[PDB]
Amino acid sequence: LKTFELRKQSQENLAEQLQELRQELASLRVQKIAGGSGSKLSKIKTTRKDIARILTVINESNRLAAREAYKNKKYIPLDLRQKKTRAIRRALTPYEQSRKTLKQIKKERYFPLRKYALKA
Amino acid sequence: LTSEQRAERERESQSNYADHDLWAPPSHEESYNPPEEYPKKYKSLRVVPAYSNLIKEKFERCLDLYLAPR
Amino acid sequence: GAYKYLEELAKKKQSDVNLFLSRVRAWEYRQMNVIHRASRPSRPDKARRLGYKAKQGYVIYRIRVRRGQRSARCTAEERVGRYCSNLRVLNSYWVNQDATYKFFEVILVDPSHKAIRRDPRINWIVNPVHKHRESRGLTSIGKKSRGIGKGHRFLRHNTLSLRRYR
Amino acid sequence: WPEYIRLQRRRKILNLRLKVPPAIAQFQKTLDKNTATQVFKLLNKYRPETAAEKKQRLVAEAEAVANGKSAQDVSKKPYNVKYGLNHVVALIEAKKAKLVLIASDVDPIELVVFLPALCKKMGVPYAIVKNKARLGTVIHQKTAAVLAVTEVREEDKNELASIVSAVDANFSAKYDESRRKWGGGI
Amino acid sequence: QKGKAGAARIYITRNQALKKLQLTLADFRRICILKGVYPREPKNKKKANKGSTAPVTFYYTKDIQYLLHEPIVQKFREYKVFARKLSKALGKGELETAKRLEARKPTYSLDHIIKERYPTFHDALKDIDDALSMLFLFSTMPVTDKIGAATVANCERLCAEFQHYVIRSNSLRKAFLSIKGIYYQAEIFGEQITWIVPYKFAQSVPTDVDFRIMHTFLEFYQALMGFVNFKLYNTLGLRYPPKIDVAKSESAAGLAAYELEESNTSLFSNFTFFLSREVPRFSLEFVIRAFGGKVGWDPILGSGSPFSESDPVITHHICDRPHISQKYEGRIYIQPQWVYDSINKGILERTDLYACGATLPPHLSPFVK
RNA sequence: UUGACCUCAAAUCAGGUAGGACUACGCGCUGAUAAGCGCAGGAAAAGAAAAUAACCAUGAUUCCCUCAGUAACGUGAAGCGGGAAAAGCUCAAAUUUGAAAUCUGGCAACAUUUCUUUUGUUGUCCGAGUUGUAAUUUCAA
RNA sequence: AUUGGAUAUGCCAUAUAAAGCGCUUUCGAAGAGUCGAGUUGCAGCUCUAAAUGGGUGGUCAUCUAA
RNA sequence: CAGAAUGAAUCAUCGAAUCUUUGAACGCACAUUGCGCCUUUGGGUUCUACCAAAGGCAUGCCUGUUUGAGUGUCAUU
Repeated sequence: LKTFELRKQSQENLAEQLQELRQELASLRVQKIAGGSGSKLSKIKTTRKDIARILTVINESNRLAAREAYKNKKYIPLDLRQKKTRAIRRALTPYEQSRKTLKQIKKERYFPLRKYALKA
Repeated sequence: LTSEQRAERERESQSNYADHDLWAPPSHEESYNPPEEYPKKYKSLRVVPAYSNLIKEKFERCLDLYLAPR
Repeated sequence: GAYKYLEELAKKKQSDVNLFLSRVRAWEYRQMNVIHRASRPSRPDKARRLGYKAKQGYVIYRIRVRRGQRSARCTAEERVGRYCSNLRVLNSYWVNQDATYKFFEVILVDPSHKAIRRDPRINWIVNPVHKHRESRGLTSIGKKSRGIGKGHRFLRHNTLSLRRYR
Repeated sequence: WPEYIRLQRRRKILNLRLKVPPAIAQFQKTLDKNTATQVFKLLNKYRPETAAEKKQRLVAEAEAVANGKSAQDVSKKPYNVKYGLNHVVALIEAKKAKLVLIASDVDPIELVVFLPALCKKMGVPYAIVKNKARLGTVIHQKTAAVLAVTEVREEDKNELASIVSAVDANFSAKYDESRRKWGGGI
Repeated sequence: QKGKAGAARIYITRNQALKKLQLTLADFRRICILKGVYPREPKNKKKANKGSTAPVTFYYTKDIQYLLHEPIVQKFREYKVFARKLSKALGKGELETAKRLEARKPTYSLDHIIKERYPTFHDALKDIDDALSMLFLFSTMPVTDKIGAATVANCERLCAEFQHYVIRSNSLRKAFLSIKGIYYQAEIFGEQITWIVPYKFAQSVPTDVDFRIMHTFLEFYQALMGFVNFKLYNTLGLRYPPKIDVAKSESAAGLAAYELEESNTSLFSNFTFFLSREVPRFSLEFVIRAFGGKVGWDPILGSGSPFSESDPVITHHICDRPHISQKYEGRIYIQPQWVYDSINKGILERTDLYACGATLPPHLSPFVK
């Protein structure tokens, strides 16, 4: 099913759409032990992928509603943090990286590396 | 907020008495001159004394709802 | 201040005052654990001089070592650094000894504490190159041990250098 | 007994059973109850301003400047007791302090062990009082180590010349041989 | 193996409820007055008490575990911290931080604890009798140590608001002057409610009622008195709380002080009655305002009286004193027994029956049938 | 009875943190350099002289060529010179004493993003800190 | 589309401030069971310093460790 | 090969998600097979019973919070 028009209906409407999509699949594996046509094994394929679309849809309507829940907050849970690299999450941030004393603040506003030239 | 503002923004507060809506046995014919039986009979309301047992009775009823079972 | 008087007093280590506190504190240090946390540095001047600022994130430990063959002070940096897996070692000095145990303390710094991380005089140790400095012989007594100094006192030939044109 | 209490009574007694050097011996003989209730009465005028209400006077100082007024031209030199170990060693070496107060329970005792010797040399009348925390309560602190009056106003100079005379006459005039002999070994 | 389920699972002891909540006796008794939990007896207590036979109080586990998520339990423990911060301030001589923290003394809110226990306002109207009676109870006694002096003003304001709103809506229907006092039976928003009020006498401390438990129970009743006033004034269009005239309060005008400004009920409406300084004119004016009658009083009875002693507009100048030397013409001196019967029978009772110097009849209970 | 303070505990308390894998190259440990143990990064170790020199002096460290298979005692340098690259500095020790000027944390607003996932500012309340957090200074001064 | 250091320009800033160098009738703090000697396999054990001092090199030169 | 045809693609890119049991492996023991505990919710016409689901329960250490203990140091007309 076209995934752009799955998001246009609320969460519970995806809810009752979920199981009979399974009850179709749950009934469709019974016909394999029964023995039938070969085009329903294509229907086996496209019912799992259609199961695997709504579950992608409903899960992204939970986490994206959680992100709007956790605005402005000092602490957010783990699953909504960055997953870059352990050595990247636990290293210095360019604020703290670019923090200086007061001594190196004075020594780089009266004496910075200027731009100059020469004459060959 | 400045020093006077340190004072007067404390004064509109601390007035909190239900500023928003939350909801979106009987007497036995006993009086001063009860003639059904002959407690006591009082001729005048000014001559009637103060029943001091009401403080112990109302507290017992209040304590019954929280400590006595039902 | 008081640190001038407390440096010259800490040198007269065998005199009557420095010996009485030696017997007393060696008693209390011995009934405590082999590694036990301090709350204040016993020598608040030597600790202050070796790097310890008295802010949150600076942790003083102290550990006895058996006498009698890695240098004892080096192992006090390692054994505390294996007991604290998060804290970064700065230094480790001598505070007491007896006939059977040398007592040291160690200065340890939390690299995750957002008070070390915001301070540009100790921010060099948040960097990941300083992971277990006491292991690599990279600290005050691990440098002296391995002859890393400046002076005539303290494979580069064993390979043949075969250039292109020769 | 718990694992730590049987240490907590024994380091109480090993300070008694051993030989205390005369430098440390004077740190248990201590200013009495009586004369240690007037020293803190004189000091309880000269407390440092509480850090919350120093700011309170600073917002009342910085609001009139934002209009054009001022008080820096008419601000008289402040007063309080002077505290901190490193600030009071320099207040004795400069002969500025007039009454040094030493706590009797500083945990590394070397922190204050040179002060009764420094106060004897620089001529600053001194006394050893109890309970470092008692000094800490004076200056809005958890544990203070030492205090010092260096300048009370003209109001309490006549009181201060009397209360020092109680400090020498009870601590310095007495306690003159127990500081000159070893202690402990009881 | 018994001792795992059955009665002993759902049923558990008083001490075990201290262990599973981590409170003490004075902490446990403190909270279950605001929140409604009463002991529940099993049908078989030996099996429920895991085989033992001691007399032991028992509790469902479905309420003692519903207690766990309540944030008010956090306020009590964060009231423990405060006094151990104030005593740290007071014990170190710092007077100013002792002043700066009592204004920000942490106070819980009584909003969400009245939400769940009384769902319906009509159900809240049904359980407004004992709370309003307690509001009318402590509003006339002297200041007690465990009782709140400021809450006494709240007890004075809430009962007057309950008196003014009922008088404005004419909600009072039955009234009896019993031996204890004046029991007022009203009906607001459908629910018929009866409230008993005693006479203003020189009371004394009983020295047996737990004022600590009373101050907690009064706080549970202080919210319902205001929340109903938040509802009744909104229902009647008045202000919640209504504007109170302090000058009329300093002159003891009663409901006239609390101005109800908009934000047989006519049994004695055609009877402008006045009063002397001989009876409880506070409830007499409330009975007159509920029955539509104009209430006058003497200056000694209280200021703000619309009708004076010399006013000829007194339809029935009732005097509790049998000797009325200043009984005016057209203002025949009657007794409160006739007015109480007038409030009982719902019609203009015979003033000649219970007159000043006449025999008062036997006053039966208005709630009786 | 009560209250501070010190020490020691307890908590599925709040927030964090440490193991383990690769190990060509790095740095240590003992070690017949091999093996074993430990520990990091894109490089690491080294580093701004308690260094050479005996000159008309050189000037942190690293690396290449040379010194040189030379001095010194089969092993075996280093100074000088020639290159590549060059960047310097930060604390402790002196009282801010006319004012702990310092900082973590909790809450609330304002932003902000490699990012609704990031990173901060401001207000406010504890707390840390006078057994010393900032400003100042590091001998070239 | 993310990002670099810059250029010009707009708004803010709070500067009652901070910094370079003359000039000094003034002061000038410097890291210890470490240095060091004895002695077993740079470590171990015994002992334990000083302020023109201490270190390494030819009375001098040169450096300022813990 | 059938397969549907008419956004096809075992396509490419890829920034949102899914990731079974184990494994540093972490509620306990083990090699399988189990044993549990706490909170919440739901269920089948009962939370007096029962089951299920969901969320948690390793250790050491750091910072802060709360609760304490100490014949540990003191003050309290």
